[PDB]
Amino acid sequence: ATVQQLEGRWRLVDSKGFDEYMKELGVGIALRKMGAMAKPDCIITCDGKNLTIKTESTLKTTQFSCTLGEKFEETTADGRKTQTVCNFTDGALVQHQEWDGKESTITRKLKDGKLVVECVMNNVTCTRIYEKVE
Ligand SMILES: [Cl-]
Ligand SMILES: [N+]
Repeated sequence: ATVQQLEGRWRLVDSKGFDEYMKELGVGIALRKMGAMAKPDCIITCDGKNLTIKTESTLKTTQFSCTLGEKFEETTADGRKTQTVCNFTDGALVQHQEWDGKESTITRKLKDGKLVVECVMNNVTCTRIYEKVE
């Protein structure tokens, strides 16, 4: 219902589809193996319309900040530089990425006290579930 409801440190507890989604992105084997193996934490913080999402692991550490509704240049973990925009719509944070004629979307929602992250590119989907670290 509100973006602030997504705030906190979250730890990955389940993943489905992520290897296939990275293959759709064209990520090479070194990076795909590290994504299959890392169990990162996701730390979400917000202040009004400003949002930061940090991903932390020994295998993988990255962060971006944005303002809801404002396009910005995002450097992704696999090294794309995308034009991204985040919006909070219908109780989910929606992150839309565009680069080189391609698009992908990541949604983040709270369900049963867990953070549910879904990604899609060209109908190839991933679903990752995180629980709060507290
Ligand atoms: Cl839903
Ligand atoms: N999977």
